[PDB]
Amino acid sequence: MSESKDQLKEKLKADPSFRAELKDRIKNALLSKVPASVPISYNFDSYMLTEVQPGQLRVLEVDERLVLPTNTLIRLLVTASDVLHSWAVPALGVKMDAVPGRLNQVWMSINREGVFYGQCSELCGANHSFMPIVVEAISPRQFLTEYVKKWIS
Amino acid sequence: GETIDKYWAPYFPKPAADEAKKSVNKEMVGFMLLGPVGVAFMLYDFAVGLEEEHHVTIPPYPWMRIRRLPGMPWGQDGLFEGHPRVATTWP
Amino acid sequence: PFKLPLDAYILMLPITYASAAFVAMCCRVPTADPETSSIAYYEDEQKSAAAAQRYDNSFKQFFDARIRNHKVGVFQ
Amino acid sequence: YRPLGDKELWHEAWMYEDKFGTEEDPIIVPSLEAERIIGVTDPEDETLVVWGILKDGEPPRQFVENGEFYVLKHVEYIKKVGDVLEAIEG
Amino acid sequence: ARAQIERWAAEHPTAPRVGRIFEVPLGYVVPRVAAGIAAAGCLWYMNNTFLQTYRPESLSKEFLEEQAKIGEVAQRMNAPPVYLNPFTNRIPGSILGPEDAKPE
Amino acid sequence: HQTAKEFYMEHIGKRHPFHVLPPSPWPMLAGWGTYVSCLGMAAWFHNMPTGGALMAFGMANIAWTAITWWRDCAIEGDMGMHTEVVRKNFISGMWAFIVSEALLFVGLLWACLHLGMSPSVALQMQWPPVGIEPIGWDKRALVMSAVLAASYYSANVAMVAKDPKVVMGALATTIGLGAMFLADQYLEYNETPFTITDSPYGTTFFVTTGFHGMHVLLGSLYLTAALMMYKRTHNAGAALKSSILYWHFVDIVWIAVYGIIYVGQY
Amino acid sequence: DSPQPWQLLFQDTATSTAQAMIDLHHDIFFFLITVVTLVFYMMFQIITKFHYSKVLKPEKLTHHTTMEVIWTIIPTLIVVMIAIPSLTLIYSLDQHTERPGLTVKIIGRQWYWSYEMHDHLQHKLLDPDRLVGIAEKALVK
Amino acid sequence: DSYKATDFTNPKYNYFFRELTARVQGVLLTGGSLYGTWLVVFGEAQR
Amino acid sequence: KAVYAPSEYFKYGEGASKHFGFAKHVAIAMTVGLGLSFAWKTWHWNEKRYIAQYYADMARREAREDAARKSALADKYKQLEEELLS
Amino acid sequence: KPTLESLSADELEELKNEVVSEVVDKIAGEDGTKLADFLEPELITAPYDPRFPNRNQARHCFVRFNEYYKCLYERGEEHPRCQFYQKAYQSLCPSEWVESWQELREKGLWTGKY
Amino acid sequence: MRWLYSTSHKDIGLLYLVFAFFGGLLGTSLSMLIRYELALPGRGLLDGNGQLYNVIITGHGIIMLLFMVMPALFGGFGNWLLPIMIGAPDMAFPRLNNISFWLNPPALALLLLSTLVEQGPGTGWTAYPPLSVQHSGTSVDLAILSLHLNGLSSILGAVNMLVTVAGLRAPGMKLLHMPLFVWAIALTAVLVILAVPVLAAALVMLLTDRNINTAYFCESGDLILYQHLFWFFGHPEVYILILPAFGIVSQVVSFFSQKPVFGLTGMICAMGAISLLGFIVWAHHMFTVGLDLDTVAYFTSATMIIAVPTGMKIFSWMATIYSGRVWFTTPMWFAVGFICLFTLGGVTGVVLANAGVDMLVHDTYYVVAHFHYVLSMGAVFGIFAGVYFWGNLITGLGYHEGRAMVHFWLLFIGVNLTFFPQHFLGLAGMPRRMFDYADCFAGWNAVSSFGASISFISVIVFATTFQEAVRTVPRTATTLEWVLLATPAHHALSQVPVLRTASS
Amino acid sequence: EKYSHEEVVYGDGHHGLRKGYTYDFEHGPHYLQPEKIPNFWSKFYAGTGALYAVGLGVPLFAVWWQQSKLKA
Ligand code: HEA
Ligand code: HEA
Ligand SMILES: [Cu+2]
Ligand SMILES: [Mg+2]
Repeated sequence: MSESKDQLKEKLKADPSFRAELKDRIKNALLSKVPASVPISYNFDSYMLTEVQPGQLRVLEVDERLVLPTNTLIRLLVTASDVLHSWAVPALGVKMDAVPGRLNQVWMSINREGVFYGQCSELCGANHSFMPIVVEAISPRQFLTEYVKKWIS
Repeated sequence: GETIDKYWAPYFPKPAADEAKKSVNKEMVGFMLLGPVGVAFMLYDFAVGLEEEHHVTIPPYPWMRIRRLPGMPWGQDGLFEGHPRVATTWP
Repeated sequence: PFKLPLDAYILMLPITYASAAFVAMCCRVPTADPETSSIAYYEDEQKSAAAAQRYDNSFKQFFDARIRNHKVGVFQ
Repeated sequence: YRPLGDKELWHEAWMYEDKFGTEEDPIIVPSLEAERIIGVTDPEDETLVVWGILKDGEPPRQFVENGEFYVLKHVEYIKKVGDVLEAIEG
Repeated sequence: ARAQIERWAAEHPTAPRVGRIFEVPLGYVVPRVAAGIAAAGCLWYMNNTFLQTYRPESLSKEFLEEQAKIGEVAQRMNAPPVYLNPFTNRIPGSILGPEDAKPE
Repeated sequence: HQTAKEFYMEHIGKRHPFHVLPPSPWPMLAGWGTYVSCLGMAAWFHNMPTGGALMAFGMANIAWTAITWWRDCAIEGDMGMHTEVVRKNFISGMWAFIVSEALLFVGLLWACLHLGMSPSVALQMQWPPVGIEPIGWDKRALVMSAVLAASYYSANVAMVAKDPKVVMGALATTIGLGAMFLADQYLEYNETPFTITDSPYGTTFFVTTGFHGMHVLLGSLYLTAALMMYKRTHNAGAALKSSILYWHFVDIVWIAVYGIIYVGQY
Repeated sequence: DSPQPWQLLFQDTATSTAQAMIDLHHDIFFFLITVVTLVFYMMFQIITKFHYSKVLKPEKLTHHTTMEVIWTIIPTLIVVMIAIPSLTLIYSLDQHTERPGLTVKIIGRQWYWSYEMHDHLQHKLLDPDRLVGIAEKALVK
Repeated sequence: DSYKATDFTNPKYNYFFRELTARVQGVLLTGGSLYGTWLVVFGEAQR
Repeated sequence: KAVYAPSEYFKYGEGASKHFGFAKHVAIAMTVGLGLSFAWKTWHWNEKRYIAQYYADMARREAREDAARKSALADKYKQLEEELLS
Repeated sequence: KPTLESLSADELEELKNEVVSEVVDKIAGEDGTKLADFLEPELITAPYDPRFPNRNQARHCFVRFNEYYKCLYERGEEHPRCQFYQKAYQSLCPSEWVESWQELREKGLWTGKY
Repeated sequence: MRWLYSTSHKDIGLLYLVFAFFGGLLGTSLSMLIRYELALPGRGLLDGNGQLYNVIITGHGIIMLLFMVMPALFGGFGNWLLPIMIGAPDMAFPRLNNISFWLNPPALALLLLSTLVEQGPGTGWTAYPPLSVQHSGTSVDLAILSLHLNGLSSILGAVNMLVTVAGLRAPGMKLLHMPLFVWAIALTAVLVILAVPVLAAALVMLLTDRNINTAYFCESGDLILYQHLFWFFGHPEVYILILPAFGIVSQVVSFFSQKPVFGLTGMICAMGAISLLGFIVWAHHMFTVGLDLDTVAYFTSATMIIAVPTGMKIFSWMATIYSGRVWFTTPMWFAVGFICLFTLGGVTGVVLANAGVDMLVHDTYYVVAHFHYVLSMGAVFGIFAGVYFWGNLITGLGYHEGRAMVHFWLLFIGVNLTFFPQHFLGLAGMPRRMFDYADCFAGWNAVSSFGASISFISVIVFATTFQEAVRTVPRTATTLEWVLLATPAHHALSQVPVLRTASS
Repeated sequence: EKYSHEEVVYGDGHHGLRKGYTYDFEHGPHYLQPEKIPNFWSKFYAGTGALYAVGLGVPLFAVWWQQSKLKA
């Protein structure tokens, strides 16, 4: 009734095997308090800014950057929809062509935070000069605790 | 009678009658090895031509009947195509 | 025609090396992973993974011990 | 005359003569005109070619150093050696 | 080898043989190449001055002075700002940005 | 004119065995015919009205210019302007043209080998694509291979024969065998259950077999033109030898075409 | 990060791969400087010392087997000395020997880039055995 | 005595093949070239 | 009296290459090229030393925030310890 | 009263569950909104398949997309390996490719068996 | 009638030289619009049109590649100088030589007409799909048909050249006594015959993709296949344009040094090794398209081998000048400049061969600076070296030496100040084929646009160098065109010369 | 005559100055005699100027033509 509860506590005091088993039961019950897995997803476009302000760079500036954590192995799958393009960021040493039908992968590990600028490196038409690339590099804890919460529905 | 060919002919001798017939029969052996049988099967093929039919309609897959530009330079259907297979009104 | 001089055989050693490497690279492509005309090649996961790792490791395994030691430059 | 084996029958020999032209005995070059271009190699180097021009009615002339001497002679026919004189086989 | 040299020197009599490396004197060459360079500079200046249909607002002196106030600093939408190109401008590794420095 | 032959013998013919031509109008006309036919072809691609007629007009002009050029060459052969070394140079030029056509076909079959070996996700990685019923090797294509091998051997007969009747009959047999290779390729092009617009398989099949059929037609016409020069004077010279060389080249090309497309299903 | 005015060499780097590329470039430039210096100095000296005002008549020198073999064999050693680090750099581009932390699907259009992601975020109790022992001593008394 | 009426290389056919064609073709190429240039430069593509 | 070809070349060694000193000039060129190349490589090595010092000082900074993070976590553990013991 | 010397295994198991739950609801919460300081986040992406060693990964995308529907046909709808296949192809395949493949499947233009 | 119906090789070669000069003028005009749009940040004279800028760079690249250097070196100096140099009375096929020339004005006309149709062919000179396929209209078809006609022209010319060298040599003259220009032209013909039909097949596939709705390079095709075929053509193409320059530089340097060429067999073997290696290295243009690392590995290792034969050729030229009696004239300065400045164009090619470094500088101005060193200063200097060398023989006109030196110094200064700053732009990451750039790239762009105007001025000054000639009589030479009168007769070598081997 | 095969083969046996030439290019010592065209240096500079004009003005006309179609 309640002494059997106290007798179970006394058996916790006495038997090390029962103590370890109930410790494992506590561990199993605490894992049932952990929130379940949630999906992080987005789909946004990046356009060049027509008019810049001081502190920004002309031609190279976009409206929506790409946010990537540092010290983390990132898989980048580069592709295209209509013609050929090329994703080039000279700071990161990445330049891979975007081919309609292919899915070219890059493995990349960023050592420091910063802002990295790039442009398209394959002739794609009239506005080949106006498709810039900006990558925003932050710490992994900021990316995992603050940025990904912006994409949770 | 005084052409350039006849003028230079004694300085270009031909490299040396029944040997020609021997060579002709040697090549004619390989000719009749495949000659009459190929012609016979092709004459058989010319009479078994546009008589059989296929009614195997094909669904409009993305790789079938590519129309990046509308139509063809000579019309709607392809050239040499009298019996179009890809299906229209795909149920 | 003429007698090849002593330079041209010192030329012909890396030229023969390059021609042999070109022939080998041409030959080993239809014995690789993505050159399969079926979706049923990948339903056998053991053989597919073994063949693809064999294609990975060849000519790379001669470089792993210097990849691990950052031998990526003439000087250090 | 040099051995006419492996020589084309229309190469007009005098070029295939068995003589070294000296000052007191030059090699007589036949020609259809008053001047003609001929080519002489270096006696010490097969790879080097000197082209010279011989003129009708001139002294013997040497083109390369330590080479043959030459005198041009205007003729109406040049013996097309290979069927002209080895068909004679005199 | 000498006779073709002497023949080419007779068919080209304006080429001098005086015993110097630059056979044509520099008093002839330098003024004319200077005049050609001057004409090229005039064409370049004419292109710069009269052949522009849009001058960017990021090159005006107000933009330039307001940019020189800021320096080589990039903003972030998720973090404090950061100094751009830290190796060539010799920022030490302890300092990441302007605002995170907070000078002593 | 009567001293033109005398001047030629005095200055060119008696001095070297090579052939020096008088001035000719056909290269310029052939070049501007190519200009007109290229304009017509570009207009016919995009369905511009009276564009196909312009392309046909330019092609007809190129054909007429080439026919008159070749008639002039045949006339120059019949008047004994070509020595033996000139005919050897003719065969050398035919060998160079054969090498160029060979690399054209190498580039064409490179596409078949590339596209057939590794199908893409756009095809749902299946070669040949679903719906496409490929043409088999155990049928009319084997009859074509037999007929073209017989044409190879019959053209080989006329190269070595010395009886003129044997040469004429062998050439006529080779030409008639070549015409049966094309009249049956037309039946393949009519019975085939796919189009040049249906998948890269249909694309590569039709383009490569069409280029081969065009070369077969050119070789058959060249063998026909070499026979009529022999039907007149019982001598053809370089016209017989070069046409036989071109025909053997076409035969060798069919081996690669059959063994890559029909057997390898590429 | 971003380019600068009057810049000569590469930009600054944020990965070890790009710094390896730049170091390989500077290692190649080490050999190129010596090659260009030797060519330019020897050309200048040959030009000045063999002008016709210095030379009465030239010398016959068509071949020299030793020097031909020397300038054939020295650049081949330079080629193979360059090639092995470049081959090592090419093969080190795949770095899948870790756990990947992120997928980014970059799509190139006319005329804007498009960025995608679809991952899953899950949480894990940081060092639970200390909390397990805390619960153990909370339940034992 | 070595040419017939059927012969393609008959010298009685030399004027028609080598002189009349060199002017008829020479003006037809011009009249086709100008029309083709106008058709390409000032034409509207329907495909 | 015939037309003689003139002496057109010296033999290699007794003309105007006896005073050239080919090996000396090659040694001078290689010395100058190696000196310039070693100056360039010294500059590159100095830059790499600066990059290594930068990343070392960055790691020295980065160790400090995460020590004070786990110290704060241990302080929260010491609070929750007496939360279940009071 | 049933003591520990007289209780069975199932009643003892229920008592263990009650003893654990009544205190861990105080520690972590009934839902778990108190562990946020002791929780470590981690992002899950599709793993490296050794079957696909090249840089072009469109075949990896296509194979995972087909394996999901094979898992759905064979091992029910909610088997964990089926969600492994789903979260592996969603981590790799661009969404335009995916929606094209479902509209092909809806049209009847899919060459797969299942 | 003389210049429309010609069968002589000397007239057809001169027609090639004039047509190449016209193509150089057109390309120089198209190159000033590029450097005048690129002088300042923002929008220049093109009014912010990017399609027009793409059309301009496409037309400029195609014209300067195919219609300037190729007809000048291969069709120009080759047709004029080959039968004289070997002793042939004519070409082997004299009417084929005329249709070789007469297919070039229709090709240039179609290329210039493509600019005025629709919005033009803005694709680049490589014409990569699906950008070439997406273009509505007719202009891209005209540009590709221009490419077909030019390719057929080059194939027919190579056929004539190869039958001429093989079968019409002078008696007694083997393939050992030909000068190095003949060897260069013969190896160039071999490369043309082997490489151009691959381009013809690739462009036929492009036409069928554009117009016939086929599936060569499309959704269901393979877009890397076009780059494979195109660069398998295109890398032998750049050695086609550079081997006659090697031959010309050998002839010029040998002449004015009073010495034969050092290491003749080594020179021929180096040219042959360059010719053979040019067919197996082609995917060094495709490092960033997503090829497997073994392919990249091989093409990196194989591309660096081409440095050794070129280094032997350069050191052999320097040994040819060594221990001579050298007289520095205007063609001599165009060959010393070739040797000193082609080295700067090849050392950056070594850097571009290494694929790790090429990940940073692909499609930047480092590439542009490299290939304007090897073309504007290797091939153009070779063209201009032979104009001041053989010009009085070919045209009959002399030249003023002072104005030619003025022209040389202007060109030399204007090209070392146009493309030397383009190295620093490419190392800092400025992309190719762009007209609006970032604000920090302004200084080197201004310097490069300053150099282009000096180049244009040197183009203008070249027209003023011609003058009347003085004609003399020849006795002896080392090559067969320097015993002829200037100009030679319509049938030069009235008697076929023979080479007599002495008793030795 | 005038259409014989000998006319096709050996050409037409013309001797001397062709129509408006001042020198025999076919059978004289030089195939190009530039000091014998009357007013040679005037026509030479006229042709050079026309060549420079066309080769430097065709691209500008193409720029003007495309930009005049957008400005409509
Ligand atoms: C033959 C090769 C060649 C030559 C000589 C040149 C010459 C010049 N080029 Fe370039 N260029 C290319 C080949 C060449 N180019 C190619 C292939 C492209 C790429 C196109 C594409 O991307 O699709 C390009 C593109 C290109 C760019 C890159 C633009 C971009 O990325 O968008 C630039 C930028 O500065 C440039 C400028 C110049 C300048 C200022 C010259 C100056 O040298 C000006 C020329 C001056 C000369 C003196 C040369 C003319 C020669 C003669 C007139 C001699 C003729 C004489 C006789 C026949 C007797 N051109
Ligand atoms: C004249 C034509 C010409 C010539 C001769 C060359 C010669 C070379 N080229 Fe280039 N190239 C082009 C024309 C040419 N190229 C063009 C037009 C492009 C751009 C195409 C486009 O996209 O539009 C291009 C681009 C190009 C690329 C592709 C880069 C890219 O587009 O991303 C590469 C990569 O390997 C390359 C390398 C080389 C090499 C190694 C040589 C070698 O042959 C050079 C060899 C010479 C030397 C190396 C110097 C001499 C050697 C010595 C003095 C000995 C010392 C040397 C050592 C010790 C190593 N060049
Ligand atoms: Cu290349
Ligand atoms: Mg590229």
